[PDB]
Amino acid sequence: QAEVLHLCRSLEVGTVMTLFYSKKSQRPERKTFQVKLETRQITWSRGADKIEGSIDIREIKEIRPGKTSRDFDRYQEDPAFRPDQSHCFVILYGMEFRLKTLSLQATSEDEVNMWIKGLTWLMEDTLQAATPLQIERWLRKQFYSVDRNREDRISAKDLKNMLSQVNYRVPNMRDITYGQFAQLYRSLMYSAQKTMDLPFLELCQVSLSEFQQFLLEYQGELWAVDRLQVQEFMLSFLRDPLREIEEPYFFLDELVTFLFSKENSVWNSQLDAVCPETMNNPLSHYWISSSHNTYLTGDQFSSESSLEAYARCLRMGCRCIELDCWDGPDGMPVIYHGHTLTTKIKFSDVLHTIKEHAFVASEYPVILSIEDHCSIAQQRNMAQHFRKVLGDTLLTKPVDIAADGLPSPNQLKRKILIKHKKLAEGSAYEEVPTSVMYSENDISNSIKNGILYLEDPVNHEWYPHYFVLTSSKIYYSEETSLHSSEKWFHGKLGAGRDGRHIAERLLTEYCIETGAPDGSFLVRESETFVGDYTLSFWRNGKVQHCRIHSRQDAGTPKFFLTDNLVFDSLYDLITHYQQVPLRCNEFEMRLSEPVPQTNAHESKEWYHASLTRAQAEHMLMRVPRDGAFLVRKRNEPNSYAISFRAEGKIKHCRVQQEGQTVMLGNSEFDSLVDLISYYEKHPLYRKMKLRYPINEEALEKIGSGSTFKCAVKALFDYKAQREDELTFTKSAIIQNVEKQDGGWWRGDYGGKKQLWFPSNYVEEMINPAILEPEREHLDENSPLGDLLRGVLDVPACQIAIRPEGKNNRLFVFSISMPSVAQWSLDVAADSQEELQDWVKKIREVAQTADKKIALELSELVVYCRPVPFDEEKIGTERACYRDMSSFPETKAEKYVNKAKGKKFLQYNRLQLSRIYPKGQRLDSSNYDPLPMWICGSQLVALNFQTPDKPMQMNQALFMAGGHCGYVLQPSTMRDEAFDPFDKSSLRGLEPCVICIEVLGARHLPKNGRGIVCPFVEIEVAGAEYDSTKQKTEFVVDNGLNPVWPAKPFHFQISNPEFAFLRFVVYEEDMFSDQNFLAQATFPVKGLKTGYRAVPLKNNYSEDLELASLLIKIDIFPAK
Ligand SMILES: O=P(O)(O)O[C@@H]1[C@H](O)[C@H](O)[C@@H](OP(=O)(O)O)[C@H](OP(=O)(O)O)[C@H]1O
Ligand SMILES: [Ca+2]
Ligand SMILES: [Ca+2]
Repeated sequence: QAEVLHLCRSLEVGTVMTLFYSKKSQRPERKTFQVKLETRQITWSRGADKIEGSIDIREIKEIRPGKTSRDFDRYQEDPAFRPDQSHCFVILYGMEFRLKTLSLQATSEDEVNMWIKGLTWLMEDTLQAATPLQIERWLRKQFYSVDRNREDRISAKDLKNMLSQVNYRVPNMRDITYGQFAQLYRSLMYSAQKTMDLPFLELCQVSLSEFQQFLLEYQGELWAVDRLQVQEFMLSFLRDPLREIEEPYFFLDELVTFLFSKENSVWNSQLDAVCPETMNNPLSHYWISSSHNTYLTGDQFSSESSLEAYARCLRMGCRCIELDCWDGPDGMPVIYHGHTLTTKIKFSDVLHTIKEHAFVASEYPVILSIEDHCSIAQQRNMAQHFRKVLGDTLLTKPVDIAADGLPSPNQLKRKILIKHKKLAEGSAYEEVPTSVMYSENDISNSIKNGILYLEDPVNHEWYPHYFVLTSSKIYYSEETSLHSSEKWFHGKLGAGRDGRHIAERLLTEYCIETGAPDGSFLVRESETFVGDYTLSFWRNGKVQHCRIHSRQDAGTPKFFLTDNLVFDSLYDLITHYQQVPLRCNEFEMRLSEPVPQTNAHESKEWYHASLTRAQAEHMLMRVPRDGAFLVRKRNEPNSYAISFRAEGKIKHCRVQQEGQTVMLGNSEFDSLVDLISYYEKHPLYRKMKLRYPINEEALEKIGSGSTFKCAVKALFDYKAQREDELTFTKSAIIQNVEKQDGGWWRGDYGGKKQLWFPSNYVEEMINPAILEPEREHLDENSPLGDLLRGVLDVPACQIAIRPEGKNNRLFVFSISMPSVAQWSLDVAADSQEELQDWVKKIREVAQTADKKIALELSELVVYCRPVPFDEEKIGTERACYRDMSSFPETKAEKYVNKAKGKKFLQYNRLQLSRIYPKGQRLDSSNYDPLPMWICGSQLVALNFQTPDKPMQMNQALFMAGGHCGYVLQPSTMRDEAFDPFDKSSLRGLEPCVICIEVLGARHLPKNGRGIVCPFVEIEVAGAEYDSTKQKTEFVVDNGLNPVWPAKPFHFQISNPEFAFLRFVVYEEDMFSDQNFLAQATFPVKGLKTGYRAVPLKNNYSEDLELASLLIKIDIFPAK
């Protein structure tokens, strides 16, 4: 305890260490680091002072000693950066699958040791800190993020902006210190929610006998019949040692804050411990947390394989992980997804990662699913490395030779098992006996896979697409992954008094609307003295003007106010008079705030001062890509619209300007220019960013880039003026046209070949390949899955290499189709060798019109022996509990339906089944695990890197047991009558009736710049007969503390042993779409009753800071 207070006190002082950026362009550099205790952040002051970096300690997942990091690996042979493991350590932090890393280089080995032990305690105390203290640190984090920390007092509009950044919009405007800021927060959170229906509930206070009456009458906490128990419960909440030495008391607002806190969670934390009693059934009786292609960080085709993903999965409590082993460059296999562009990591590194992390989250057994493409020698090296590195951790022999069933999880604690094909006794080949020429159309069975490039027909940039060639088709995806600068210089505003009036308007509106100081100013070009300038500044509610003289005399420039000092640049003049007063119109004034320009949009490619809705729509409908956009002024003042194309249709939204800001819905920006720049970087509508500014120039040049056998149409007659020129008549189609800049193209017409003609005497015929493909009847299950954009029928295509490339791409081929004149796609590869490979294989596809296993590795396979699935062995003496079978999603669906589900249940009570996603989910999306689980499948393998609903259900299921990774399947479903498609199979199992009312929410996260308009979807997920969804209405412009109207919900669950209660918070955005904000999913068996908090998670299932709902939940039958 004293050691902890000593430790924390030392790091708030600090330490200096070198930083290895997770960015390549950057070169390592040093800074000082410290732990602001009042907020629990790791801040790194750049140099002993200014604060330039920060990490929230609550996001730290691992503090790892050594140089084990990607950053470190980027400089491991550079001798300038070959540090020492003793001097290096790594913080892994974040709330997504791919954790962020802080890779640091210290000097002492007790320096690193204190930090590591400091953060370890800090991490644990921050995470379990009582909620009033977490709120208190959040309030400080918001505070130390504006002008406060300096003046120690923030403005009143700083508050408006900070509140909007935390999802709260005050109706209209209404300096403050932290104590007053925290007072305002607590008062706002309570006032905004005093309307919630709370029968139990002018800052009154609730006492001990009152809180005890609550816990008992409403919360069903029977322990609270002991008063001293509640006493501590209330003191475990407040955590103020003052006010403690008297009877505990809550204020009303502290009671409401309690109702929202993790201390009031709907989730019974008693189910967070392992129940060792439930860990004694055969392995086949457990749901086992399982990962598919564990090495991958992203999609299945081109993402990075990472050691870090193994560590993340095992630390999320995953127990069955997957290794895809291929022959490596040095006799040691590599791991990556075969036949793709995913990066390769080394088998040896993976094993050490697995060793280091397999039992941090759980003592329970780990299963390595080994997809093996290695030669016999590399299989031997694997077998040798498994045995050496894992030692007694590896399972090498059965637990019970006379058993008739798999061993229990308890019997396999701290064991790692190998799942791998096994030789028949005395054979050199697996007894493999399944004959299936139903070759799945996926990237495994394709002819060639790769990334190739396609010119965008609108901006003429090359973009990468995934290409897949099969034996008859090419599938391609959607695209993959001086003074004039100064704010105070406004240039020429007008040519006469119009410019003076514009300057007076700009300066006046700025000063009035912002309460700007005297001396606020702008500079413009002089309307009266050419080459000179005019300074305008605010003084006594009036605008003052003075001439700034300019002289190019004797070579160098000379700027000066009349009768005043001479300066070399306009910047120097202004910078000087912002520090000491000028004299102007007999007045003394120091320049202060620069007046910003407000109409920078007026010269942008996308801006149209005069344009109707109908004209904008006609313009954008000429553009065959989504993200075509323009901004138009509207007929009413201070009003604009964005017009943009999405899903082949045109949409519009109004942008209103209110003073020095602009608004789009509730999203506030500084200017139209800043607004558009924001939505070029972030999506505006669904996943659509603003990409192409549409004006006359852009429209003219659309689809103009073809090269292969191009035709053009003569617009006029042309008589050859030289012997190398073509002669032709109006409307003539000139063929095979070679296009070049400089005004002259080359083509065939009238018998003459490749003669020159004027470029602007023709229009280029349309290349239909530039148009969007019809995507409505496109194959849902191509090798590309949901990423598919287009299909080409190879026998109807022709291919030709362009030897000179095009558009700064050296390696280009052209696909055409003889029966569709002028249809052509130009396609670039990254290398001449890649180009040659694609061309030869495509052309070959067109001209068509029609495993040994090392004993040393085999010996390590004790259980989890893969055999072809034999439905007829189910229930007979021929079923071997050591044999297992794997099921690709689509095959598994054939067994988890009404017809075969009960027999799949029978199989799974004795033997393991592994389910994994279909090959076509190249995007690493996940299938629904519940229909697999409810038929007793144990190894339901999901892409852990993907933040979708299947992974949210996975982490929810394994919440029972605290993510130990094994959950005992309930006895009712290991009954032989249990049928997931027949609730009559359950017999008289008591059902469960849930009544819920969503009362309010706090600290909801944002989805962009606006303020969310949230609604809550409540779901029960189990068998089909139990599954249903309900939702609340959305509330307007509030994520910080919304409350919802009355809408009582009822759910009835016939099988509460396989049932999940799921809460999803959505926002209704301005386009009437519904966007995920947060979620919490629970097994129904762990639900408490009463007025309960619902602590909210992100889509990766990480705890959000403070975010929660308050519900009223009643469960029947009564406990
Ligand atoms: O890596 P991909 O492309 O997703 O390929 C499938 C997937 O990874 C499965 O997890 C794997 O299951 P099993 O090892 O459990 O069988 C299967 O192996 P298989 O070809 O040996 O059946 C692979 O085909
Ligand atoms: Ca695999
Ligand atoms: Ca990791």
